[PDB]
Amino acid sequence: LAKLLRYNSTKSVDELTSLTDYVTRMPEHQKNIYYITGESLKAVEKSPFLDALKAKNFEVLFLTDPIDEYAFTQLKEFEGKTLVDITKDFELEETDEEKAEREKEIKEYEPLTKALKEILGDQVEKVVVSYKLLDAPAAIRTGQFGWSANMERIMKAQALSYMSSKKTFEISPKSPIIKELKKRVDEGGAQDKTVKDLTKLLYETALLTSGFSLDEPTSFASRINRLISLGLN
Amino acid sequence: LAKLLRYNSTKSVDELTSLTDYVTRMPEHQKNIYYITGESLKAVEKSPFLDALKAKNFEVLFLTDPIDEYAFTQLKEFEGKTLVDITKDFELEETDEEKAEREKEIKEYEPLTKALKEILGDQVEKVVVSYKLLDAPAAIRTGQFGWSANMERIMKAQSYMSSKKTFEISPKSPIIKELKKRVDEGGAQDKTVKDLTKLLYETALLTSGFSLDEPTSFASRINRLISLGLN
Repeated sequence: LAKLLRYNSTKSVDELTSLTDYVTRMPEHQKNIYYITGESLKAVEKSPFLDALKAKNFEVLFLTDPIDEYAFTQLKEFEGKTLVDITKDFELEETDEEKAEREKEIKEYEPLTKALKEILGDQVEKVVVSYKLLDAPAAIRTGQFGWSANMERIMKAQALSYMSSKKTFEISPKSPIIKELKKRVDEGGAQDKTVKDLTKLLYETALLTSGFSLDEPTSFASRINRLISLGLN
Repeated sequence: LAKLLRYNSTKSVDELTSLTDYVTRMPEHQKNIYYITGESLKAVEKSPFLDALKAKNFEVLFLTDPIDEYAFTQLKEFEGKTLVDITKDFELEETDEEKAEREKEIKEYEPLTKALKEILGDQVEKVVVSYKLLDAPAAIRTGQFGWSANMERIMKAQSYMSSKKTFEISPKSPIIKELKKRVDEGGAQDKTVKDLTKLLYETALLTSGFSLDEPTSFASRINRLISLGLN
């Protein structure tokens, strides 16, 4: 059942592997089994959620078939807890030193997160600075109660109504785009029009990057065209 | 999450009700929250799985939308466990009274259940006599930990290893009672037996939301039967 042998992984592309094989390759200090859910191999392969995991030498399983997606949610553990990393996880508290050094950096960034919460409005449950996010300015994490992008995808054809999920807008503090927005926001930029349009544009990019799709793409498109037209005089 | 108010039920047709409403209507001796999934309200309304629950004064929620079905399987509990009864459930420890009266009967049906397993072959994981089934000769129960019949349908539209289906027979049906006689009279591979159980199993499939393997086999089986009423 769990020796099924039917998934690719960050530590095993081309050749298939089972869950029970994954567990042997786990380093001693890996507490969890990490996987990702998506439509296709090509989609998840380049997800910005992997980068934080790869940096810690942790393996991530690839589940393209929705049957596998449910299976893990009913099981929940093997010896360590299985979990989607599209949803909210806490990586092995990479040293207690950082967990203090962060609270400092997180503090001066809530004015930004506050402003972004206003600009984004109801479309997200939270706006948060995330350190699980590298090589990307922003991404969107499903809440620990909700819909993986892949699930939302399959249920969308058979619904819209009965709501959706509380999505969380993560921003990476090591990204130049976010670093600039903190400057503009900390210098009375919160309600400038160029800022607002771009964070909105930024947010929609995070959606596509994170597997979701846009509501009314024309609004987004016109945001794009506006921006590529800035360089035209 | 659970107060949404978006379901009909055996104790509430016409008017919509929430999970928290259900939980207050439960008698003190109900341990579980019972619901059922199906294509449409009209379809599930007459499911043969409901009869056993109503006879025990248990309310059953109606989940026709797969979104709602997904939610309950992710929720998994409220205080008592939510559960599909299309899948395999264990009825609230019926009583120490029955746990003996049945064990006798299951034995006297071991010739049939064994025989029926042979005619059906790999299509089912088990064949078992069931008392959760009244006013029907046979039905097909998805195994637990798995995908409800309705769910499998939606994901195919959007080897295969589907699910472990179980073929339940009611020892309380005349049709089943006859098969016990014939099988206890050297009937296991009698031809009338084989055709009838297969006829039942395919019906059990359709009644339970699944679709047929080789619909022609069923059809000619059907007409074969209706052609007996002219000779």
